[PDB]
Amino acid sequence: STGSATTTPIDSLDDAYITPVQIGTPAQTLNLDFDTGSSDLWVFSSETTASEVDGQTIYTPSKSTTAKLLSGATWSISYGDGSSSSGDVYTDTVSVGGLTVTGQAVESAKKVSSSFTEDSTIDGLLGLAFSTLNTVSPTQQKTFFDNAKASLDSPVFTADLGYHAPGTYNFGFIDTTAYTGSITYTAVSTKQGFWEWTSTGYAVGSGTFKSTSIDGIADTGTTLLYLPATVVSAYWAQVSGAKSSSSVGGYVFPCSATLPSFTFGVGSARIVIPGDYIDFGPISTGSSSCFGGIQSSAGIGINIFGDVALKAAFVVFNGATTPTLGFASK
Repeated sequence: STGSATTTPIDSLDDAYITPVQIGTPAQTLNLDFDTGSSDLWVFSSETTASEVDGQTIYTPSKSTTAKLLSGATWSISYGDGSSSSGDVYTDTVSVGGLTVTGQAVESAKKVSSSFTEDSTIDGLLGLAFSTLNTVSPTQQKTFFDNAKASLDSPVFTADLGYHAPGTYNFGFIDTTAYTGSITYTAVSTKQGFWEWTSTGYAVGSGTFKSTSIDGIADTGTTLLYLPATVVSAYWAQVSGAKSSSSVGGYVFPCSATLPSFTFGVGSARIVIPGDYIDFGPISTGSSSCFGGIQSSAGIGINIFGDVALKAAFVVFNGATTPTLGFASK
């Protein structure tokens, strides 16, 4: 089997992307944030504290003939950005782009933090990291991909995120028309539960590529590119007027600037992020100062190849017995 679904930016900055997901019988369609950096499929629901719901579409398990309550099970997650959510657990039929998993754990939120409430466009998350990170207790549950894997034509999914435009998540096949050149594959460590890999280096604009190992995670659920302070300083030093602002929370630059590209290595291959992808707009409405899309990972504890990096590539998440990642230009 296969599936194919369009993913759409939530706003004009590509802050996140939402993908329609069918849950239950009859289908209830919710728009979920596909997150390769976490492993819980959780939704706003009829159980979510009413005051914490503000415009989201909710899952109502009592209206689904296929919903089952997982007796006594609970879940609770905290994300790197400080957001959180928690609740109880159902299993139900879940379909993405024509691909159906029966008995998928659908984690129903009783509580969500303010950042989720405040974002009316995101009805929940669909985790695509390794199931070892799933937070269900007492017994951890499997991700949508882990459940679908054995049925897929090939044990893979691909992320093809757009810049200021829709893109595509495919399950079970590689669309050979969706990228230019060849896909370069690279090793993955699953030891921390992430799609963790080692980039072979970077370049800033037209500068000569520096060969150096950069360990990080491929994370569709993180907006920006977070890299070591050395690398990030080298990038912003090439932007007139750029500086790190502790009050703003990162590197800012004059909105009138022409940003250089940023290149990262995948083996001997190279992915070039155009300068425009690194512009995240005025720091506040009407400001001439803009927020940068490449920021330091110091204090995160891990480097994160988030949407800024991933949307410059066609990315293969290969869930074979020994997982790998593939990257192609597009």
